Amino acid sequence: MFRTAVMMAASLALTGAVVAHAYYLKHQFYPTVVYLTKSSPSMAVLYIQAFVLVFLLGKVMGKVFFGQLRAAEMEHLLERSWYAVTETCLAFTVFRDDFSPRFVALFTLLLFLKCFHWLAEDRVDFMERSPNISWLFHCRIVSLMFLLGILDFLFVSHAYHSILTRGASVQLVFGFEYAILMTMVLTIFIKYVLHSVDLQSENPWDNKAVYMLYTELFTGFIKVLLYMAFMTIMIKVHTFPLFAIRPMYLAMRQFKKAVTDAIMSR
Amino acid sequence: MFRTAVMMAASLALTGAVVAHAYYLKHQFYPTVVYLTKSSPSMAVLYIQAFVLVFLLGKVMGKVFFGQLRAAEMEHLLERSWYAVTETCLAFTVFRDDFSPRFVALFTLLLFLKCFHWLAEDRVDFMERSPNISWLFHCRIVSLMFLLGILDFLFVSHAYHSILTRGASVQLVFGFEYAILMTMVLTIFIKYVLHSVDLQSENPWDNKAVYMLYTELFTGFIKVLLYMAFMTIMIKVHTFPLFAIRPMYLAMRQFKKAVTDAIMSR
Amino acid sequence: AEMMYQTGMKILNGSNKKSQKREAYRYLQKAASMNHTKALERVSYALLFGDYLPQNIQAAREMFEKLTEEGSPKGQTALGFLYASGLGVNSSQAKALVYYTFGALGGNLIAHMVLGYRYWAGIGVLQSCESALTHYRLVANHVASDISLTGGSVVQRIRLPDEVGWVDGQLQLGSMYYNGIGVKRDYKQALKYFNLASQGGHILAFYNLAQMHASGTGVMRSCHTAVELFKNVCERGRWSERLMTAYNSYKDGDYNAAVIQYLLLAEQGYEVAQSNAAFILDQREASIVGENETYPRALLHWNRAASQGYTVARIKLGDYHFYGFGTDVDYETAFIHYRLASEQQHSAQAMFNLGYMHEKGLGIKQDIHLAKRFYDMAAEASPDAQVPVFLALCKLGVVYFLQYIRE
Amino acid sequence: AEMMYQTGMKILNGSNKKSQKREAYRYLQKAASMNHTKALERVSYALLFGDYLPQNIQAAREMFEKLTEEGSPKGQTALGFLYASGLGVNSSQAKALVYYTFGALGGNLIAHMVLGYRYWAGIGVLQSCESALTHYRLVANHVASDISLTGGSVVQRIRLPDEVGWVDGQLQLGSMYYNGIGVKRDYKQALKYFNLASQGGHILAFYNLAQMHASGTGVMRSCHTAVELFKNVCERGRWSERLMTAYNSYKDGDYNAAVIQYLLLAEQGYEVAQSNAAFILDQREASIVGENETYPRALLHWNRAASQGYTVARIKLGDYHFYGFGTDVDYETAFIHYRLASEQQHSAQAMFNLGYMHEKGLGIKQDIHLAKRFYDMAAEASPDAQVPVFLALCKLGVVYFLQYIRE
Amino acid sequence: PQLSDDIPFRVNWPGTEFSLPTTGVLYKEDNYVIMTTAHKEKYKCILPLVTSGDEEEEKDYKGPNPRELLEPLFKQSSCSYRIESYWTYEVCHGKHIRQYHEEKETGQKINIHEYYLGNMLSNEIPTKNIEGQMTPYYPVGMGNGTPCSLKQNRPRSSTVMYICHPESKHEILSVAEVTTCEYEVVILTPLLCSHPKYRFRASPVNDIFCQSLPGSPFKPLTLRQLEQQEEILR
Amino acid sequence: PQLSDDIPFRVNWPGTEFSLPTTGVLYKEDNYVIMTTAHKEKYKCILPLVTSGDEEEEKDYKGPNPRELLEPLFKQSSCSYRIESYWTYEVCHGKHIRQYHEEKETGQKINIHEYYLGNMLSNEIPTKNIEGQMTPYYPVGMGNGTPCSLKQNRPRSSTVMYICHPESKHEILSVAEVTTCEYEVVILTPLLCSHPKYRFRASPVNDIFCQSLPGSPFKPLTLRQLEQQEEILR
Ligand SMILES: *[C@@H]1O[C@H](CO)[C@@H](O[C@@H]2O[C@H](CO)[C@@H](O[C@H]3O[C@H](CO[C@H]4O[C@H](CO[C@H]5O[C@H](CO)[C@@H](O)[C@H](O)[C@@H]5O)[C@@H](O)[C@H](O[C@H]5O[C@H](CO)[C@@H](O)[C@H](O)[C@@H]5O)[C@@H]4O)[C@@H](O[C@H]4O[C@H](CO)[C@@H](O)[C@H](O)[C@@H]4O)[C@H](O)[C@@H]3O)[C@H](O)[C@H]2NC(C)=O)[C@H](O)[C@H]1NC(C)=O
Ligand SMILES: *[C@@H]1O[C@H](CO)[C@@H](O[C@@H]2O[C@H](CO)[C@@H](O[C@H]3O[C@H](CO[C@H]4O[C@H](CO[C@H]5O[C@H](CO)[C@@H](O)[C@H](O)[C@@H]5O)[C@@H](O)[C@H](O[C@H]5O[C@H](CO)[C@@H](O)[C@H](O)[C@@H]5O)[C@@H]4O)[C@@H](O[C@H]4O[C@H](CO)[C@@H](O)[C@H](O)[C@@H]4O)[C@H](O)[C@@H]3O)[C@H](O)[C@H]2NC(C)=O)[C@H](O)[C@H]1NC(C)=O
Ligand SMILES: *[C@@H]1O[C@H](CO)[C@@H](O)[C@H](O)[C@H]1NC(C)=O
Ligand SMILES: *[C@@H]1O[C@H](CO)[C@@H](O)[C@H](O)[C@H]1NC(C)=O
Ligand SMILES: *[C@@H]1O[C@H](CO)[C@@H](O)[C@H](O)[C@H]1NC(C)=O
Ligand SMILES: *[C@@H]1O[C@H](CO)[C@@H](O)[C@H](O)[C@H]1NC(C)=O
Repeated sequence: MFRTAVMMAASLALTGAVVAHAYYLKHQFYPTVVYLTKSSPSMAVLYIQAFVLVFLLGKVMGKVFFGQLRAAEMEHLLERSWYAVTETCLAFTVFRDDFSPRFVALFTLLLFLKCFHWLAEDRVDFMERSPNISWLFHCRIVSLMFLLGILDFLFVSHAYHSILTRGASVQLVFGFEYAILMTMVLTIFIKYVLHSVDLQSENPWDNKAVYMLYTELFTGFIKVLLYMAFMTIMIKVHTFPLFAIRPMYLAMRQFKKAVTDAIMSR
Repeated sequence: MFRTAVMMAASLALTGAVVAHAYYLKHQFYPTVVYLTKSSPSMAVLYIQAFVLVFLLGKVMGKVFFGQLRAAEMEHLLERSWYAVTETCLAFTVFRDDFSPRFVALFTLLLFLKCFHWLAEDRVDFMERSPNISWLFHCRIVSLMFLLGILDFLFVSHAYHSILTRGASVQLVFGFEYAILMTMVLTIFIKYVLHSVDLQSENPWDNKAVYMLYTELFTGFIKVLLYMAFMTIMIKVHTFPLFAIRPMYLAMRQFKKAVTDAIMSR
Repeated sequence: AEMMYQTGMKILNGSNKKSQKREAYRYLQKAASMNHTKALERVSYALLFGDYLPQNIQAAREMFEKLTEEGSPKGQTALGFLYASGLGVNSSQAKALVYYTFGALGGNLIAHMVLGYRYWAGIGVLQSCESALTHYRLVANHVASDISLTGGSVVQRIRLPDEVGWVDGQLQLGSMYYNGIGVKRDYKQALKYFNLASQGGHILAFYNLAQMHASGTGVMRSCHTAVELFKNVCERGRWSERLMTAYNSYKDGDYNAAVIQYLLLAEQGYEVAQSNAAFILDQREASIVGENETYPRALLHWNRAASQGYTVARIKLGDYHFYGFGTDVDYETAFIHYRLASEQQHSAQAMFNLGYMHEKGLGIKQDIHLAKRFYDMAAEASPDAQVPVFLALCKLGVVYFLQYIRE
Repeated sequence: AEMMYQTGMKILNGSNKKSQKREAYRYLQKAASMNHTKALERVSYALLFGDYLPQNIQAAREMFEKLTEEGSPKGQTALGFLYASGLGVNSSQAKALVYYTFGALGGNLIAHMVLGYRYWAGIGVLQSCESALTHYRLVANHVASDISLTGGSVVQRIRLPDEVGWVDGQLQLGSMYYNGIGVKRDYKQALKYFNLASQGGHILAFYNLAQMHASGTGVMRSCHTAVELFKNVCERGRWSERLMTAYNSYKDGDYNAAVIQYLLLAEQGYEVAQSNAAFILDQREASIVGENETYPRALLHWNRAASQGYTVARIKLGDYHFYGFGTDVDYETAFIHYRLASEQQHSAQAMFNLGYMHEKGLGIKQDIHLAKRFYDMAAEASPDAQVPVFLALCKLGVVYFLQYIRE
Repeated sequence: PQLSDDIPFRVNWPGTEFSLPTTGVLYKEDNYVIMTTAHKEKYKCILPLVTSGDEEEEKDYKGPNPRELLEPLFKQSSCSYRIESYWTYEVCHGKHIRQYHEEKETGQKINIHEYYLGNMLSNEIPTKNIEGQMTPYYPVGMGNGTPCSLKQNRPRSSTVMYICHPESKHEILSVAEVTTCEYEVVILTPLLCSHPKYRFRASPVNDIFCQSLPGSPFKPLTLRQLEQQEEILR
Repeated sequence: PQLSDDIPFRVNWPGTEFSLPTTGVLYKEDNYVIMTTAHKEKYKCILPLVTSGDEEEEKDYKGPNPRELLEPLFKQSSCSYRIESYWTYEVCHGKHIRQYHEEKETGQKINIHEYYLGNMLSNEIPTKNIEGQMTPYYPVGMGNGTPCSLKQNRPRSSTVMYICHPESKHEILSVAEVTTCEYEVVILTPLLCSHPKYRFRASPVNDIFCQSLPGSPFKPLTLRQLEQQEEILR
């Protein structure tokens, strides 16, 4: 906790030194904020204070939604997150959208929501093998089920009206990625539905595994269809992705590990 | 082996179809080749054929330089290569160097050499704990050592004379990455020197571990120095990298795992 | 009869619709049956031209004859075009000129441009700039007059072998400098002020320097600049719109009306309309001409398009002598047309195929190290020759290495 | 004496080196001791001006007096500048005009531009366009003669508060249209052809329309266009190079010679040299002027720079009445100069500070929903107002929400 | 230096035998300058004390009250309007203020968004800062316009501002609001410029007389050739 | 149609009583056309058979051998040179061919890269080509130039190509090489155009004769005139 407060104070000391540098140069309100916007190091430190602010909001959101990290998903976020930091960074620069401090702020909103879906997956994965789960865990995770799926429904609705009214822009890849995230909250629901009927009965159910393998087959078919339609569009309009082939190979492998295993079983 | 030949034939069929489509359009040599270079799908299929060719050359080079993959480094190659192709893609696209079919080839040459250094990493890591090793393994791996070190020395020389003569371009980052790969072949030399003086004596040596830790500290210091100079250069010239902060965190962690462990030990 | 022609011109000038234009000509076609000598010349130029009346070449030849026997300038002009192009009728250059002369005599302007162009490029007659001065003038007086009234209707120049205020006042100031408005006339310095007005693109200035180089005022009267300055004025008449009537026929799939509406302007002496009227005959899309008179007629219009300074028409005159298109195969003759597009126009391809005739010993004696120069020269001339020289130079060194092994 | 002045002008016109220019003036400064009446006027304008001789204002005042008693136009002009600017001497506008009139009488051209500018903007005298026509006319004749000889030496216009052929022949054609060269004169249509020549940027055309709007030819003679057309001709004399002598003093760290070499051109009636001569006095870098006469003198040159149409000089006249710079604090007076830069010049900042006086109830009565309009209007006017309105509108709604809770 | 660009000056040449006026601006015998022209001509040009104080202009007015001057403007019903970027203000003097803007539909319809800002069913003249200057005005305040939603359905009010201009043709300098849905209109008219307390205020001119020293005539030898030169040019 | 842009034509007006010539080009009585002008003038224009065959021009030449014409060019020592993009070829007729390029150093030195391509220490005239067409030439072939590294220190050789031009001033059309370090030079001269077998070849002109029908004059009512109209600008 000491190193966390040190990191916050060592970032806020730079922001209070950048702001006090501009206010001495341009002694008013309006030419100061304009000067921060055009200057590169002045907007850089204001970016750093923004990321520390969204870091600490994530840590307090993780603390209220999960009681304690198991230190086995703590690594598992770190590789995925890196995965996610780089491909948003590559999608931001390939599209020639130019560095704007309201679409960078949108991209870390996608990454912040993407990290919370992944944390829900690993928590519901150990909900399979947790024989001692309180009612606080059950309510606090279905709250995470609702709050996410409504949020991606809202941003899909915001994006597919943006792709019609405005035209072809970067708002297409936002709503498509949230549509994949909409399938992602869809996956963890059915997995929570089948594992809630598991705990209420003091006997194993063989059809639960059959429904779980069928459900993973389902959405995996939905996932590759979303990625394949995502391929066919941006070759036609704008330019080659050069990204999003990262989770696609995992999406075919998700389809490979589900369809072929069910074919070998059934 | 059947699927590899199937993939090669299915790529060459598309390449021959594209070449025949161009030759039917522009019935000569020169307008056919110019039409292939200007067309997007034609150059795309030629890129696919080139990638399949370099894949098969990499497979035969791995077959001739390593007897058999342990099937535990094949994964390590798969994640680290994804990392790497995405870092090279993002570095290629941020720099606004434009899509040229003689710098993409250089980038895949860099990625190919990086993959071979990682394979040398894991092979000498098992050579640390291999009690039955023939002289063929020793000779082939020291041939790999030389060839790699001479190649990065040559490319570092080429890139520093380029950065002196021409001016600030992507050859600077090419030379710096090859300098990091030079530090990598340096690490494995010292590690192979110590693990070779280990095997020739039928008794363990306590000073070998101390020398290994000191060498790791050494080269970790060299690596973080190179990454910091790399930073302090490209904030100054051109633009923020937005890449190469990946292996840097692993480079400082390489420094952390060496310096702090030696401080706790000594 | 005469009442029918008024309805057609009213709907033509009043309606730009394609159906209304064809509906207007229905009375005009019916008035042609009444032998109104003004009525046929607007439907004779549709019966054989297309994109108006349906195309029927034989249906226009016999009614052109009565236009000739009447003595119509618009019938004497076009009947010479039939025998010059061999169009529906056996080709004969001998009396092709006879019909064009009487059309030029009759007051037609097309028969003066063609007769002037034939005297200028030396086609069918002796190249005489004096005779090419006389016929090219009469057109320039009759086109600069209307352009001052119509505003100079600009038309785009479309070449199929490639794809498929501030200065207005300077003309009057330069006119006063040569003539003298309140000052003594000075022909030594009024030339530079008048010649700079033509660099802006206006073609009124193109006329005024032609007369300057004609009578010898200011600069000595040279033949080469006398008619070349005249010619670009004549290439922007009300017949300059005829590219769009021909080019729309090419895009509408009527390829046989883009080879007749282009062969007239090829006869009129263009280079946009002499490559394109040969490019269509290059790919055998035309059907009026036979399958055996398709390449020699496309050789004629590739030859005229090259001598007027076109890069592709000099490479593509090398190809027709390289493979044997319309001529017995001549590697020596094809050799020259490839280097004439190399030293003169610096066409990037034209030194690559210079290498092939150097590398493989065609036409001249083989020399391996001479061929290396022109492949290397190709990469310097263009950015697109970097690739197809590199796969040519690698093949070049393989032969040099394999020959050295056998020794 | 006279032999010393020849050596200085030879090295000045022969060597452009800074040391050689100072070495040339060593004989000129020595010749000033011999009271050669041509020698002092080239070192008077260095002793008080700088970037030549070392700057010493008190060393130039007393030897300007003997230039006045001799009756020199170059001494009568500059001694008026001393009392107009209060420079080293107590300020007095009463006889600042008296010295300028005799300099204007004496044949000096600087004393005619300033007297003309004072009659034009109504500074020190009554605004009379008739008197401003007469004095601005004499400068224009004496500068239009030299540009045709010198070729029009263009000088860049640098504002410190922002950082720190084809038409030549149209002038002679438009001159012949009004006068009549072989045609009847028509003043109704020669106006449009002559006025279009000035849009190219050449100032010879700027002269000729000024006389056109003066005598009433073509268009009725209006005062506003009579001298404004005249003024831009006069702002491009051989004194237009004097920004560079002043601007180089600012970049060389000699800030007290960029406030004297700029205050003359501020007196001469510029706007590039009236903001910059006030921006330097804004930040108190000048040292000749006292610390208590630094803001009222910078208020005077911000006031003249605003009435000549500058956006920043109308915002920065709001600031000086907003905080209380050089004036007792007036929120009502500062209010007007902020809106006058909003409706007129559409300055993006000038409606943001309109919101602050609307939101916080300064000057006028407070209204929360009126302030919302101008913050919203700020974001429409510029791309850079998107940020500092958003943090202003969020603060705006916090007060509206917190007040509603207390109710 | 303090607001010094509002003080007028004028040089005169009254000659040798001249007596400075004792009424108007004050004078002193010390603040004289000895002058010299280019052709060696000596002048002694005196200057007044730059005070121009008080308002002792003998302000008398037996004419009508300022109410009576705008009555012929009211009965003639000739009233103007002003354009803006979007809106259009039509003040009608003595009837109403009308603010409206036409919405031109695609081909057939024209829609009007109209509002009503008013309708006609003290020893010191007040002054308002007009571009920072001092102009006394006539206020005509009036209300009962259309209801305003922000003031909870209260009718709008407006004050008519009258300032005089000689070349005016009944136009508007600007329309402005001191508060929400209550607007201020300024009107140019030529009627009030005859009123001494309502006319455009001009500062008194301080006169620079200057006396001709012996050896120099009544006017300088480099002066009279110039005012005749512009007289020819006119 | 086959190479038809090389056959010259000429229309003549010999009139009513004219007999077609039996020497030159062949004629027929069937290939006549009946003509009509704009003002109704009738003409009968006969045309010849387009053969222009053989070379029966009675080729006789008792003059000097082609060797003797270039001797005055050799002794006068007036010889030219040609520029290119990089190189500069200086053929000297009767001495040498010299190829060189100056390297201008930065201020003081000029470096010369020079080479030597030669030095002066049959019933059918051969024909090369020249821009596609045809021209018989005089070849003058030499060797003993500077050694060539590609041919293992063999001296270069060069042939001098002579073709005639009336307005020539001893310039070069182009310099070309048939093989490495052996070069070909073409030279324009006016001397060989007097030689019947070496002159510039022009095809014989086929004459088109127009017989005037009765009711129409010797030349059309628009001919003569219009011709002389420009005769103004002659
Ligand atoms: C080039 O020219 C273009 C046009 O000439 C410029 O384009 C802009 O076009 C938009 C159109 O979308 C205009 O926006 C608004 O237009 C109408 C009208 O709304 C205006 O009027 C509102 C009236 O409210 C006040 O009315 C009285 C005024 O006397 C007051 O007494 C009263 O109390 C009340 O306050 C006004 O409110 C509004 O201004 C702002 O209002 C609020 C807060 O006041 C702000 O938050 C807003 O941002 C707004 O800007 C407008 O000035 C409007 O339609 C109205 O009427 C329809 C009727 O059916 C309703 O359905 C609808 O909901 C709305 O109520 C539009 O919806 C839109 O809001 C804009 O004014 C134009 N801009 C300019 C500068 O003219 C373009 O800018 C020009 N290009 C440039 C300058 O570069
Ligand atoms: C704008 O104008 C510019 C100049 O006007 C153009 O710039 C180019 O500039 C470069 C300079 O770097 C020139 O390149 C070469 O220049 C010299 C000279 O080499 C030329 O001559 C060589 C001679 O070899 C032949 O000589 C005889 C000729 O009669 C033959 O008989 C003999 O057998 C032999 O074949 C010639 O070989 C060379 O051509 C090519 O040669 C080989 C194979 O033949 C190719 O692979 C090469 O690619 C080469 O192009 C040249 O034409 C050269 O210096 C030489 O001499 C120094 C002396 O110290 C040596 O040290 C050095 O090693 C070399 O031997 C240069 O090194 C360079 O190679 C080039 O010619 C210019 N280009 C043109 C078109 O003029 C610029 O192109 C213009 N811009 C345009 C057109 O857009
Ligand atoms: C054209 O000439 C050929 C050969 O003389 C002949 O066979 C043919 O019938 C002629 N056609 C016409 C239409 O005259
Ligand atoms: C040429 O014309 C004949 C008609 O006599 C036709 O049959 C033939 O197909 C044409 N083409 C060739 C190549 O002979
Ligand atoms: C300027 O005037 C002030 C006040 O009248 C006086 O104190 C000062 O001495 C004067 N200075 C000069 C140089 O005349
Ligand atoms: C004004 O002038 C006086 C000199 O009398 C000086 O002492 C003072 O510092 C100046 N400034 C102020 C603010 O009084």
